[PDB]
Parts: sequence; structure tokens; C-alpha cells
Amino acid sequence: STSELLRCLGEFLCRRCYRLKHLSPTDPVLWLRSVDRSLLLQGWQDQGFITPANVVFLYMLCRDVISSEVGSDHELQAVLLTCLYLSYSYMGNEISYPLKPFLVESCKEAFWDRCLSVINLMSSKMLQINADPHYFTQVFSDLKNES
Amino acid sequence: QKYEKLEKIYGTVFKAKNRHEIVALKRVRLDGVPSSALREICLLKELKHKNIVRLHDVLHSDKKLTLVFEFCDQDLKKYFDSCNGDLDPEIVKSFLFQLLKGLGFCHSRNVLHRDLKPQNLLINRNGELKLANFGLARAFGIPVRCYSAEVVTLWYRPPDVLFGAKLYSTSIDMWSAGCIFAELANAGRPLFPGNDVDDQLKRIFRLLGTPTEEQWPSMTKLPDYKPYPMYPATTSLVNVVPKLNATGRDLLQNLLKCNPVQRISAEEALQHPYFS
Ligand SMILES: O=C1Nc2ccccc2/C1=C1/Nc2ccccc2/C1=N\O
Repeated sequence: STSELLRCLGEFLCRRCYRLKHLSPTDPVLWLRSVDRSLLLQGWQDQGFITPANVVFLYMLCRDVISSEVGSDHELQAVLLTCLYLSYSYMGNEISYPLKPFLVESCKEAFWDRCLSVINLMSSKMLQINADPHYFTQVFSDLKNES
Repeated sequence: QKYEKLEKIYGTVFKAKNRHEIVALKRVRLDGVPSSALREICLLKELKHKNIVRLHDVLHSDKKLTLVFEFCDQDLKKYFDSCNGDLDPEIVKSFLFQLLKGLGFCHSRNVLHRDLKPQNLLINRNGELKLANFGLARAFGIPVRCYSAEVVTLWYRPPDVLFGAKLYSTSIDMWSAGCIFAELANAGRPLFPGNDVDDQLKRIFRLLGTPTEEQWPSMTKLPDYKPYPMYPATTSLVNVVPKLNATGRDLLQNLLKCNPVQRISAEEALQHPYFS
């Protein structure tokens, strides 16, 4: 269920960003649901991207990218949304998506730097999760166990 | 920014040099062209093969992404113009082989190209062929509900996708490969140059035969199915590909099956008698 898996991810981020104790596992979910919702602006997407598989894929990136020492919720949103943007780019039903809802940082340069950094580290896993179903099952299992 | 630019051959390809090696740059403005270019980078980092263009590096400066690729002397389209109205049968064979080798490789790594056509095929002076332009490519393997039907240039687009199919396998690039095979073997002209979706389907069916519900049961369930008039299957492709042997034609028919499930794969095509 998409519902359960998003909570497992929001739980994971609280267990990862220990510096953000004011964080409720519901907030990250809200950030993810909001970009999905407004992309339904008829020509960005005719269907929701957030499915069980795509959360799993998202979690894969986040687990290896989000620093335990993330300073603020604005900084977390920033990296979380970068990862989400790469998820849409790589796994999306459509051939492409816009930048607008994904960019929340003021420095555009930094966003693109992060996109390249994550790609240079994760590119093999991004393909492996698709080609290697045992690995997909393992990541799904871990996400499930984050609860 | 340590690449000396030269002649200006989703983006724009330039010949360039560093100080020493010549290269091609693809410059991409950062101000959904970017999501498309990011995907191409991700896929190409993981597909190293002699029949796939090489990505050497990725640069980010002044609000541009520069992808640095190997340089090839021409694309297949310009190759067609340089020689005129004729490729030697051996060159036809060699190009199809290398194409199937690079395509077979992609498919075996769980990647669909989804834009096979002569402009996306590169040819070196040494006669090496490479697949390029993975902007429309994607990884597959996670059970999905569907992909997108907005894929493949019109003249290379298979009937199931023309019928609006959103779901497909590696067979999508196999139809496209067949269309290229016919270009190679005739005189480098498209086999099916339609004006639009409707007219494209007419051209395919006039030559191959309107498919029956016997041959292709699930076709009526495709979202943009229309029942065309039931034209003669003229299975003697001889008139369209006159410089291809009986063996070549057999392989060509097996690539050009309307039902995606009837299409031979890249691996099977390489074991074809045509080759040897
Ligand atoms: O040399 C190249 N490296 C590439 C990498 C990626 C995509 C294209 C190319 C490319 C190309 N070289 C060419 C020479 C003549 C006409 C077209 C191209 C071309 N492409 O049209």
C-alpha cells in the first residue's frame, strides 16, 4: 500500500535526521504529496507518480543521500525534493517533467550540483533495482522494516 | 571548460577538442529538457559497449550541462547522402550486425532505447556503428501499470504504439530496427514515410497486411485501435527490398511483425542464417 510505505519513509527520515526532533513523519509525506498533486495541471501528468514501487525507488536514493547531520527542515526538503526529481526523471511514466515544484532552494546552481552528485553515486543502483528483482525485494523489505 | 570548441555540427551537438583528442559536446540549458538529459546521463554511465556511443564526462557551468561524448565522423542519415543510392550488401550486413549487437546489449541490461532511427545511429570512418541519443530511453523491470505512448519518431513507430499502447517490451526497438534494415537494403529511403498516425498505419498495412484478430487477438483492446480496411498481405517484400537475398528478407519479415509478440528479439536475430 502506498499509504503505508510513505509513512515508513517519513519514519526513516526522522530516524536519519536526528537533529530534527520537531519532525513528524507526516510532514515529509505532505511535501511529496504536494508536488504530485499540482503536477496534475493537465500536461505535466495524467496520472499520479507516487506508487509503491516509486516510493521504494525514492527510498533507495534517500537512504544513501540524506546526511544524518542535516541542519534544517528547509535543507531536508531541498535534498528530499532533489531525490524525488531524479525519481520522476528516471522512473516516470512520462518522458519528462518540469523543474518548478521540485525547486525550493534560492540558489539554482546548488540544485543542479546535487542532481549530478546523486547521479554519480547512485547510477548503478538506479538500474540494478530495475534489472535485479532480488534487490528490489530487499529494498522493499528494508523500507517495510523502517516502520 | 578545458575543451576547445570547433564546428557546430533536445540539445545541440558540437565538434570540439581538448589538449590531442577530438570529441562531441552536447550542451543543455538549465533555464522538461533537463529531466530528459539527466536520464540519458544515468543510463549511459551503465551501458559500456563498443556499439554504444561513449559518455566520457559531464560538466556543469554557467547554467549549462555539457555532456562530453566520443566523436563519430557522421550519423547514418548523412552516411546515406555521402554514398548515393547504394550500400554494398556486405555493408548492409555489417551495419545490421553492429546495430543488433548494441541493441541486444541494451535490452540485456534492461534498457529500452525508444527512438531508433538513422539520425540516432553514428558511423565512424572505420565503419564502426554506434547507438546514440538515449534522451527517450528508459530502464525497465519493475512491474508498472504502463509507460508512455509518446515514443519513437513516427516513421519508426510500431503499429501497437500507433494504436495507442502504453505498455510494451523490447519488441518496440525491434520494429524500429526492421525499418532501418529496409532503409539499408533499398537506397536509404524510409520504408514507411507517413504524414500522420492514420496515414502511417495505412502504409504499414498496405504492404504487410491488415492484421486479423486471429494473428493479433488483443489488438481490439488497445486504447486507440481502429479497424482499417482489410488489405492484401503482400508477403513478397521482394519489390520493396530488391537488393536483399531470400535469407535477408526472411529476417526482415520477422522484425516487421505487427503483433509485438511475433517480433524476433535481438539475440535471436543475431543467430539468424542471414549472418555468418
Ligand atoms: O559525433 C557525435 N558524438 C555524438 C554523441 C551523441 C549524439 C550525437 C553524436 C555525434 C554526431 N557526430 C555527427 C557527425 C555528422 C552528423 C551528425 C553527427 C552526430 N550526431 O547527430
